[PDB]
Amino acid sequence: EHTLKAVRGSFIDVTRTIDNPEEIASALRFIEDGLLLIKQGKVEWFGEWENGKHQIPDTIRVRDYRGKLIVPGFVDTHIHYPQSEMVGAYGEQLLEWLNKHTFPTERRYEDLEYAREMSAFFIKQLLRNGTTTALVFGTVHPQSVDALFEAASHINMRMIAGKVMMDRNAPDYLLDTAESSYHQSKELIERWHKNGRLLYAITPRFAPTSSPEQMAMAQRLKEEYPDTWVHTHLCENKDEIAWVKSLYPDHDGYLDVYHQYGLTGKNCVFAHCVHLEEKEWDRLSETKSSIAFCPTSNLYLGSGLFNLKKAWQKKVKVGMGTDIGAGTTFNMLQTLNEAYKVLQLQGYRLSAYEAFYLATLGGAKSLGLDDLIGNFLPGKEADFVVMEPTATPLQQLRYDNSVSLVDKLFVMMTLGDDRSIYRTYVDGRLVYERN
Amino acid sequence: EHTLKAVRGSFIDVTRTIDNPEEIASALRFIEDGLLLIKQGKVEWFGEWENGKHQIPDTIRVRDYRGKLIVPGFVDTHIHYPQSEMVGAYGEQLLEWLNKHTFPTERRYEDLEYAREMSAFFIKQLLRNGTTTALVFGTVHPQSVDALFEAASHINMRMIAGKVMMDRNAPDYLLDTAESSYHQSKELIERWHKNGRLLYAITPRFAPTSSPEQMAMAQRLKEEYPDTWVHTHLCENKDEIAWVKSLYPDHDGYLDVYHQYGLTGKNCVFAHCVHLEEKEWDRLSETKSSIAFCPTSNLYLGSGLFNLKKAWQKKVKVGMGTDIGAGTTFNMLQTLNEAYKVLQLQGYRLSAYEAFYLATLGGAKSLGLDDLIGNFLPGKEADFVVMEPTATPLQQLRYDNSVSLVDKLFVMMTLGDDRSIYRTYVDGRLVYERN
Ligand SMILES: [Zn+2]
Ligand SMILES: [Zn+2]
Repeated sequence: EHTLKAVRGSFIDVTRTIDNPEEIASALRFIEDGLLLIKQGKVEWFGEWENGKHQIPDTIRVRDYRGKLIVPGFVDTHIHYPQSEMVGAYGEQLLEWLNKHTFPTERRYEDLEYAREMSAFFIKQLLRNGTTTALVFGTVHPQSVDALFEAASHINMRMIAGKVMMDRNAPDYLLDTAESSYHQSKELIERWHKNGRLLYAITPRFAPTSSPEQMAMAQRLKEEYPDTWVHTHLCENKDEIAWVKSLYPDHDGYLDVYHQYGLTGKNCVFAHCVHLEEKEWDRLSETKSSIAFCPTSNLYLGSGLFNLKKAWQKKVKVGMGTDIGAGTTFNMLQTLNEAYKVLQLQGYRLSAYEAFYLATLGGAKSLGLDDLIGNFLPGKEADFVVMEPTATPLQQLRYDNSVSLVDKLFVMMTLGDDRSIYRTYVDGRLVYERN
Repeated sequence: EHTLKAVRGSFIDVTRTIDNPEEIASALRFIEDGLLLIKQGKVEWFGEWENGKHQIPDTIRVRDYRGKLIVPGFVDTHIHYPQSEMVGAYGEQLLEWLNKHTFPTERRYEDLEYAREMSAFFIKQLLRNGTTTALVFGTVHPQSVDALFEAASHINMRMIAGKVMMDRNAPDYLLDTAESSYHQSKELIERWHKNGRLLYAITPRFAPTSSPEQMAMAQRLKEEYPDTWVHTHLCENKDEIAWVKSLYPDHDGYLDVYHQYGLTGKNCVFAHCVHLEEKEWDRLSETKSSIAFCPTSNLYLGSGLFNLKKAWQKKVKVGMGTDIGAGTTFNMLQTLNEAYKVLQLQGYRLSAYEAFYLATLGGAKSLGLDDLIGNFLPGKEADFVVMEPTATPLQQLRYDNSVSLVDKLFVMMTLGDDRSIYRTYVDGRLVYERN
């Protein structure tokens, strides 16, 4: 409420949002001997230790993380809460993956005791990997979303989540109705939206599993609550696209289904977007919609390769998602490593600065939270990660041989996993410690 | 005379080599309550605990690894010893990667104290990841191959290694001559080939960096020592293939340069093989040559996707390699994870049985050592790894949630790292235990 916290160490952040990756080098900030002052869970002062140490009264001990690297909390823009335990070994693609693996897994989260246990486990996985803000697919059952929101509220986490809307083309145990989906999402909105740092997303799974009536209910919810988020899947798989064209033949493609139902615009986030024509690229760019780039699940399911270069050209906001469930890791560093491989296959060179930006401030911007999180600017919420770049013998050996900042970022990205995460602070408090 | 060791736990191995990945299930033996008796570094007896417990003498206590999974030691068919510390810039490709990072890194190994230190480090990395047999690229300098062989012989490891032969198209500090290369490789063969379990490989880096004179010297070495190995790189990158076509215009492509110099045949291993014509597939298959599949470096360098399906159709032996240096991990589980993604991109489903097979007995077969290692058949050399498939909370959850054995192998493949390696035995001796 009024007590100060002081953290010294080496910091990396990006001081402003940009519009081309070539700009990132001029917005990146690295302070080897830096100092972060925290009050009321927000950044109070940040800069060089020699310019700010006078502000620390003799009554306070500084959290001394010298030798570590302190970065803003990672931002995961697409992840499924009720899918941590999922294993899909039989090399299925998207639709068979949904019927064989996704739905039976999410069925176990109808139990509220199981949902309660797994919500704590899910949040701990996030913190364990340095993710402090995520845009989260929930369940179809509203009480499991209640459990997830309660677990996140325990630590005053900034999280966007919502109930999945799906009333057709899925097993009976995982279906709602248009009317029930409207009313349950409305109850969750009134209970959790802008409850502390929590935020609600109107979350239809995708167009195949929602009737026109349910799509209208999602449109109605967005009109009644214009400051909520929208979150859905878009053009992940070609068979999915053909299925959509078969189910909505009178619309001008896949994205046009969401557009006609008023589900495009700012803070509307579309996961995957692997197979877009120009109609849809330009629509996303004019409506200022966001994309959740999920390279790992794209690879595992053989969906394809996301065109990050065309996203930069079209001025579309892109953030990174793990798509846990189909993806296998909660870790943002490994996600960026897989993105690097995906882009190398397209001849696109992903710089370390660009990867770091997409992991932090770029993801926050894609979620419309860049005024709240993403760097160490005074006034930002104090979500950050203390990383140990020497946490593994090979990682330490390659870090001991890196002198430049790009070398350090590249080593962190290519060799990093959960062991690289030494401590995680959320709302200015230590909420995870690797020990 | 000699004494026994008893190892109890859960075991899995493949009991014979196959030629179609569909037969692997028929040859996969899983013993849930099993006993492995070791004498003189070899499998004395293997089978069900109740069928063999009577053979355990009163003088020895059994090593009880119940709750773990015991597998044959992993076989790494292409790895570069003097490259563990290499940190590369982002986005650069094979030939520029070679000239900017690979050669200056390998230059530091002229110092023999540094070579000794890194030889110990390299062996430690192999052991802690469960690799008990590797086909290893050495240096151009004979002293570093001496250091590597000394480290491997200290623990009586079975390792194939050799001095790099390269006399052109590289900085002067990393070049030999045809005559010096022949004589240095002959001295290393005379000192180390069949010294204990050690084996020598005639190792020209690739055709671009070897003159016709040096290629003739390598041919001569292979003719004088027909039981040595041959190990080189082949059709990794399209620019590399075009370079080879310039430097040997009178040969019918890349593989034919090696073939005309009599360097194809049994125990000849060609790394990468990403861009093969159908001529070259048939030539590899008729000469019974082997391929080292390295998915991680293929993806980092934008090389392409190895066609494992055509390798099975053409009946060419394939093993897995890390290309440590360009690759970022010593770990075979992660290597198979990357292979799974590469094959998903090609529409090929890599089975858990197939991945496990290529990691153990299939790899030994590609190296021509399947009569000595690769499973728990009586008489085989006792190189094995005790694995902890539940080594992290997420691994434990996904392993519990798996019902079939292929699901458990898949969990290990997608989530496993060095933390999965609990114990490593080489030559019937415990040589690594996780701290
Ligand atoms: Zn998803
Ligand atoms: Zn190599």
